[PDB]
Amino acid sequence: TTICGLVCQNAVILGADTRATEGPIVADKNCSKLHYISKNIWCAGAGVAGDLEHTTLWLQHNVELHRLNTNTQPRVSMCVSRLTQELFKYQGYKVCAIVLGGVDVNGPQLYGIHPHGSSCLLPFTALGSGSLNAMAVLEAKYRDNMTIEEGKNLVCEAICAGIFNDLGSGGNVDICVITKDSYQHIRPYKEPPTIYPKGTTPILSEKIEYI
Amino acid sequence: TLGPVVTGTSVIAIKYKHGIMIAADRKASYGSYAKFQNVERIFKINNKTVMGFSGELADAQYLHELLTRKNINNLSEKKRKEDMYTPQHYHSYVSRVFYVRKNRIDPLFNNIIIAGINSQKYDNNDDNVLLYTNEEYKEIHKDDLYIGFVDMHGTNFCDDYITTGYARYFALTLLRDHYKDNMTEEEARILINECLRILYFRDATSSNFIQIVKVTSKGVEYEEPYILPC
Amino acid sequence: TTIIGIIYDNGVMLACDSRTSTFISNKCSRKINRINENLYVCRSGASAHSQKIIEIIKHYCVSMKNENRKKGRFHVTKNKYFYEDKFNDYNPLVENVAHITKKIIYTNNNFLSCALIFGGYDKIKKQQLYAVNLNGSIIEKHDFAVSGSGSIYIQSYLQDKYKKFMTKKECFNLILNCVKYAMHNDNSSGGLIRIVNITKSFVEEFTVVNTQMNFQ
Amino acid sequence: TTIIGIIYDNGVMLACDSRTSTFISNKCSRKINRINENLYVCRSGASAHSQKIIEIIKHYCVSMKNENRKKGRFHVTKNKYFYEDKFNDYNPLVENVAHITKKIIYTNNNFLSCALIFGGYDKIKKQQLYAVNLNGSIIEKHDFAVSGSGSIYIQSYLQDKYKKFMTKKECFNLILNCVKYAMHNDNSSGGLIRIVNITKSFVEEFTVVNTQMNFQ
Amino acid sequence: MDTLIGLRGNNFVVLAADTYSINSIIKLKNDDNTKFYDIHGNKCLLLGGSIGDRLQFGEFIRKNVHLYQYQNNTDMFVKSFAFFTRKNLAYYLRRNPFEVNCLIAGYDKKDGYQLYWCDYLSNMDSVNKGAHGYGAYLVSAILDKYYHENLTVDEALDIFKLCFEELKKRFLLTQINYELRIMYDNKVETQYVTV
Amino acid sequence: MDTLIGLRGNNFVVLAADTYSINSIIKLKNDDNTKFYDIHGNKCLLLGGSIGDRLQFGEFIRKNVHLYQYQNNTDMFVKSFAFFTRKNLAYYLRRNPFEVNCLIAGYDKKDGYQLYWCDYLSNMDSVNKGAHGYGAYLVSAILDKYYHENLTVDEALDIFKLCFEELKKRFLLTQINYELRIMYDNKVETQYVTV
Amino acid sequence: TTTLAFKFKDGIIVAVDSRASMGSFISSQNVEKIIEINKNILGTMAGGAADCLYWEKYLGKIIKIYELRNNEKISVRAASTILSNILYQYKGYGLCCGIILSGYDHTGFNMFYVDDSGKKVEGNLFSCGSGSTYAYSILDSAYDYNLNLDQAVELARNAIYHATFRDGGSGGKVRVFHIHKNGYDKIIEGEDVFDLHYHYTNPEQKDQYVM
Amino acid sequence: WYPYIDNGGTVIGLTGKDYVILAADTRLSLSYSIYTRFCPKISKLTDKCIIGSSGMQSDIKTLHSLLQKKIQLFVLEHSHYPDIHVIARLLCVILYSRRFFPYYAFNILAGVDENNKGVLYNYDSVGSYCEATHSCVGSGSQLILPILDNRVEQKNQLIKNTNFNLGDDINFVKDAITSATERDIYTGDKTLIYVIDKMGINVNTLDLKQD
Amino acid sequence: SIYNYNGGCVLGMSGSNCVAIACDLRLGANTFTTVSTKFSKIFKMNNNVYVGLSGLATDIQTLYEILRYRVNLYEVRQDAEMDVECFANMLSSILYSNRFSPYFVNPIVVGFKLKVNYEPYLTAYDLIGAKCETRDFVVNGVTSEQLFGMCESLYVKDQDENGLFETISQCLLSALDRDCISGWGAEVLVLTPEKIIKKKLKARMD
Ligand SMILES: Cc1ccc(-c2csc(CNC(=O)[C@H]3CCCN(C(=O)COCCF)C3)n2)cn1
Repeated sequence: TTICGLVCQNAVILGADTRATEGPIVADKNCSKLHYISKNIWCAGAGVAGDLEHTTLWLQHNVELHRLNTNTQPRVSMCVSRLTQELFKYQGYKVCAIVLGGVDVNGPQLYGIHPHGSSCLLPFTALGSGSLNAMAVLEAKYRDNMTIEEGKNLVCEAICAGIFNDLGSGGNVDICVITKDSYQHIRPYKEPPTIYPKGTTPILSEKIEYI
Repeated sequence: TLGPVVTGTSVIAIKYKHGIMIAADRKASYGSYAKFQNVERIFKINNKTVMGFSGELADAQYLHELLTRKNINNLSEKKRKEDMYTPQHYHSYVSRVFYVRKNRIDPLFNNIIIAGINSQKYDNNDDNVLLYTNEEYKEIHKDDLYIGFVDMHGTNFCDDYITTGYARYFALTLLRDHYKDNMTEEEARILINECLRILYFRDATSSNFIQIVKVTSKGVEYEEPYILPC
Repeated sequence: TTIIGIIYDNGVMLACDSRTSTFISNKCSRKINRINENLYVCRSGASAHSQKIIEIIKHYCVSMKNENRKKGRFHVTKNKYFYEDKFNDYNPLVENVAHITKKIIYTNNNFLSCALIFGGYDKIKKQQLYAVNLNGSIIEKHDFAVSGSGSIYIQSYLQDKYKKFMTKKECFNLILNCVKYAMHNDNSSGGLIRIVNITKSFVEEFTVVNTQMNFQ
Repeated sequence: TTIIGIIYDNGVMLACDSRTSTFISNKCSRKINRINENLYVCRSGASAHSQKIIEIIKHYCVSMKNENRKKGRFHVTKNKYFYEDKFNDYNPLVENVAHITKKIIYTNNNFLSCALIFGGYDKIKKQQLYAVNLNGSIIEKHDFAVSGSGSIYIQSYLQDKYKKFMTKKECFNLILNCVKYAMHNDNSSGGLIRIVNITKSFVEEFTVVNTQMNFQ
Repeated sequence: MDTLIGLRGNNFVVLAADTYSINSIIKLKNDDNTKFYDIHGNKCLLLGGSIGDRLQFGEFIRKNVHLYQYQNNTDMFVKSFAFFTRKNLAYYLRRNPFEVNCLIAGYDKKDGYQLYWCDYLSNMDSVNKGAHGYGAYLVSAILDKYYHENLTVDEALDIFKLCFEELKKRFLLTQINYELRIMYDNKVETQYVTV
Repeated sequence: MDTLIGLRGNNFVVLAADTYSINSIIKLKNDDNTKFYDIHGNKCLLLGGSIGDRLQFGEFIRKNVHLYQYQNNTDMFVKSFAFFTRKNLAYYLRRNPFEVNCLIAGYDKKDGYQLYWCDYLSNMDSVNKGAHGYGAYLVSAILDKYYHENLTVDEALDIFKLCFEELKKRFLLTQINYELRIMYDNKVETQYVTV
Repeated sequence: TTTLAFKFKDGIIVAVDSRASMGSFISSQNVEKIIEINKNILGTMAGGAADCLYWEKYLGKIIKIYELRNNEKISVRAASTILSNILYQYKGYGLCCGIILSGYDHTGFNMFYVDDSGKKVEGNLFSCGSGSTYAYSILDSAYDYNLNLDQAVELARNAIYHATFRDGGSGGKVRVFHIHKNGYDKIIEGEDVFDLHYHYTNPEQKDQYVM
Repeated sequence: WYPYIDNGGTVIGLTGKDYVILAADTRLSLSYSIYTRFCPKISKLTDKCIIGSSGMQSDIKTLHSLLQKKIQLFVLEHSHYPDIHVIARLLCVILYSRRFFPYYAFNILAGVDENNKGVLYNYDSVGSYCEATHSCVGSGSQLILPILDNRVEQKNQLIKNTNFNLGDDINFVKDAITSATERDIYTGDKTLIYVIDKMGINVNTLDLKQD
Repeated sequence: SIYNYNGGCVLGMSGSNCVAIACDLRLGANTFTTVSTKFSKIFKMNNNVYVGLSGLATDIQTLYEILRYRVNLYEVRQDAEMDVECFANMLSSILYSNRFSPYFVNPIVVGFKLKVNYEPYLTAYDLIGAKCETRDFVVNGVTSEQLFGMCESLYVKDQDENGLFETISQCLLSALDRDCISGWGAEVLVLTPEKIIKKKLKARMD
């Protein structure tokens, strides 16, 4: 898997590939790894798929509950705090390496969360098997002030590097641009038979039931 | 050799218009201890073959001694410049060494890059070979340039550019994204320096004290080691 | 990681590198954390363990500071902050925070691997250095404290160059040189250097970019 | 154990502690061994392994020195001894002995855990320092070499105080202070300090009693 | 090591088990009475595995089923009985597992004669012919070859005699004593077959 | 699992062993022929253990002893035979050992009727009555109770029948087939006892 | 694998399946497990296919040399002893061979069971493989020495069928050879057991067969 | 130190009436990274016999070089080129010679014998082998073998089409390798297809996905 | 290795206004002994929701009982059928509630999302609830690699109920014939908004 994120002017760009693997076998060709936490907060994950998915649902719903109660725009700091507390409560297990981006009152904030409960504020990060290739691209080309278009191009190139250099990564390129006002989730941002004769398969019995 | 103790980090090698350019930092480590920082991790085998290593230093030095003996034997039995062993010969020799050690569960804990020029058709340096003392560069076809990778298990292959260690992730991405045929020396240096900067930033075992070696129509040139500009 | 603290005439200087993890997962990390306006702590060991310990200690420090408030009235890039509490009336003592940290770390020391260096200033004992060690043993240093895989290389160096009553300038120079040597020798430490200087009235944070030139 | 070697103009200087083994089995052990009149070596690691390696290397050095002899004629307690060979005619080269040591240690590096520092003088390369590491990798140092559990603490210290062309007196002071700091910080090193000074024409052997005073 | 056999027809169901209580390398008994657990209502739980686990699990199931049949004043259905037993075995599977193999047999007016095969891991299924223990490896095939849905009880008993003969000749443990339950004609009959 | 029994009297010696050849949980045969090794000269080596080890060790010993008796043109003494066998077992004890239990029986004019008990470790001793295998734990005591030095061969065979009965009833492996060697009156007889 | 052999009035019947599998994956269902040692002796393959094949061909080589040297046909007992002695020299190396050598020699029809452990059990009815227990049960329940060639073939075919039916590691095609005084004959070269299930157990073929 | 690594990649063999097809990918990979996108797996043994192996690349290359050495020595000694069957027995013996430290290389020996019929032998690491009409070794073998069984055998289809030609088989093999590349992370990049018929060996290339 | 004890495989596919769920019928023991051949792995939750459970047989039965309990409660309390997507989410959460001591089951959910429009709905899971929604087919069980090959090579989009039946049955049978511990009969269920076709295929018993 390859997930990456970076902070551009007044926005956060997350990107991810679209492949899930049951080991050597490609189990899903169009999996979605960018996860909606709140309107201004998104997350992407690597590790045990069930852990990522259910931890993300838990965080999303808790954040919505908090927003309803406090009538205040959620905070990336709150999300990372809850996530770290939950991940630490389990002594390492429930492995979830998460790139958590958002835009709040304190601007665009990107965090990297380790499975053991450690968080890091970052300008750009990558996680997954293809993490090193995405990091190579980001390091080589990243710069402090970039437009949303430039951020999207950099994210796409990094994810493509991961896809075409990591065997565990492949498929489409999902990206999401989160701003303090809204988000756009470009799901397919980039996208790099026999008909048997009727009655060929023998049967032993047939039962017809009409609903 | 139960495991690596003194380790050398990434090595990069590429083909450019005028030959082979191989870069490696001059650092050796003792675990997380940067104990040596002026170590020569690229070895000249003969006028047209050079050797880069990653991993244990003792095993790399043993292999370098073996290849030095082989080069001296070849020079002793040499009569014309075509009798000199090519880089491909030395690559096959190193592969056989690693395979035989794999069959004895006594591996060398190294990844080796054997690079050079396979042809005697671009110069006459080996008509009178000099071992103790050191026009324009002649354009060399990329087919006459050899770069061979070998790993602990003996996995041997060749390519237009090779990387070892952490370079196989960071440097290799840039190389595959940007490498092109018939590159000038300036462009090759720019690309390799960008790769080495990434490695310095993301590899804890890498150093910014670099060693660049060129294998060209005028033999093997060892550059002045330099700290990475920025 | 390399975390160091040095006591000079009119304050205490904490310094740290920023490298995290043979792959450098984070090359710009915040190892010196601001527990309180007058009290900082440097982290080393497991990042998750240390970060959660800091969160707990910040919670306890907020509680302590709030409870202290008595009733009624009385009477190279740098960032400088003054203390909002001018007379240290309600700021929790550095020793109190360091010792509650020691208690927390010791109670759960079967799996918490965290080494901390507390630097601070209170009106009782002025400027202070405490070292909360791996297994939960606090030691109050009066000259300097060091920790991390990179601070072993500078030990002798530091011991040679330390003086009893440094000036701010020379203390800053010494701590910077210590961190630079530790980064040079230790592969597990590197990146921009973060320094915090705590004094009677203010705290200032410096960020330093670095390079080690020596013609030995 | 702490073994160090420094290079000053007109000579090289080896230094070592003498503590052996949390029980000090031998508090005065000879680590700097005299391979040849102009060539000494410092031992570290397993005492038995290093001692046997030294015995083997002395055997080989005697063989080499005898075979070198061409036919015909030509032309603080200190102990000083001039070289019997005035022109280094038959004295084996430092590099030769160090490299055969590396070969021996590498061939049997599955169980031989020995780290050595060779200091010497021959007419080809003048004074030389070589470091033979754990698995049998030899590195020729041109400024200084260090090894042992106690030499880690002085690294930065040494790197700061070394100069390219130290004099004999200041080099002696530097190496003595290095060893003293190493023993102060390292529990596995201590006892009287043994220093050897190898030069073009003679070798001196100093023994130093020590104490680490500081007002940090 | 406890050989259990079960056979189900259109008008009968027969359970069978060797009669051996074993302790280490010694036969405690050749007349075991801890494998069959008759449950009022033409139900039978045949248990294998270690004797203590057999006793505990069988008695737990038997008393719970009788408690159900007394409180409600009705006979528990054979399918309900079998799935209750499988549920109870699965509940302990991960806490305090009874290492017991099970053949649940019974006749009911709703589903006829029923034979359920269940293993110590609680993998249960309805079958027409089943076996448990090492002896299974030497009897199952026989049951497969000589079975037809319209067997008479006497033919079933002859097939059981074939199985016992193969267990005496080819099975490593020369088992010779067997006890048989024969539910049919609204009656449960006990038989003892030697050799 | 290979029960061996040996009994020695003033005027006889009887060896006995179950006739099962086993492979996993199945009896390959109910009439084995790999435990007894008759050696020319009224000698017999009864081996227990694993069939491969039994075959290898027994045939090695048998051909070495016959080679000795042909080269020298004489009959090896039973004591010499037994101690040669123990020596050969001990030699391989520390190099690809044969895990074989041994009873050596014979008759000589020098020492009369002779029985020797030897374990896979090659701990050997002369005995009057011995056993090997798990069945030993159930037969040795019987041999102790009903033995006297002046037994007739027929009384010895009745004691062996007692042992076989106890091996059928109490031993977990209901062993029923046994083969007996009876050396007495200069003749060596083979007998087969079922049940 | 499920191989079996039994001796009857007219000679020997040898039967085998043809499945080779690597764990739970069926790699082949056309394996020839009955190997010809010489013109009169047949062997089977149970367990390690490479070990059995190599060592049975090696035994064939030894037998051919012996026959050339002594101008005589070797006996089944001698060949079985040679195989067992060779397999014992490799005790402890993990050889997994279960072989039944059945043939005709000057002493009549002979059949021996030899496994990698060194066994040399002689008998007149044997079975090897994961399905050997089912084969033994079926054969014992209906084995008679005076069966005619057709009856013996039917019995062997039915036993192999039942073994393949109850055993996961057995299946494919049933092959039945008849060893007589003048060699051996492939009575059934190969018959897919798919037909045998719907001949023996579910002939009406109007519903799923219930076990 | 474990002396075995699996470099991935797939080889598919398929025989016709008088032709044989061996199509193998060329990607060489370690764990989740790619050594290279072109490392040929198929070696030419003689003008009518080739070998393609999957497993650990160094073992495969040494085994292929040894086969070529022994075949050339055989030609120079016995003055005729070995048949595919001779090569097959030779390779079986070569593999079993390392029975206790086996080559980690599963092999497919394809060729056209003297009688101009396609021959396909499939081998596992320790030497066990069998002739086949369709085979597949490597990471994608479990994905592809059922496709070959459904197309070449049609065991479970009443209406059967049997007339196949070389072009149809080549397109079928291309589809099979495409599916393997789609579902196997270790399969991809360029694939080489060798077709052996009376005129000899013809090599074609096909591009596959690069992720 | 736990999944090797019983074997089994389940396969779901979708067409045009139709959806097929098939499974093998074996129940084995100790990975090689076939103890039953009528052990169906397909369970009906409601007319529009079917589940196929593969893995440990005891875990399959326990999970089916739990799912039936939850679905019956939901439907009675709402007086309406559970939506297929809601059932999928509930199954995921039930699986994940046992993350550390899981039911060793690899379920697939098949059915129709009602919008009337009947859109085929398919999804697969791992033992801890990690779910993948897929638009063409889903596979679970020991035969997963062979089934993925089959549905990769042979899947045709938008097939009518007969075409879908033929394709899914061929895929399942061809995959099973290469698997030792799965097979012994095949069950196939083709749902269309009006009816269900249940067929038992004539399969190998090896
Ligand atoms: C007697 C016999 C029967 C069949 C075979 C044989 C050898 S190959 C083959 C068909 N194909 C497979 O069985 C694959 C099944 C999955 C595992 N396979 C791999 O290749 C994976 O390993 C990667 C590196 F080796 C082989 N049948 C050999 N002798």
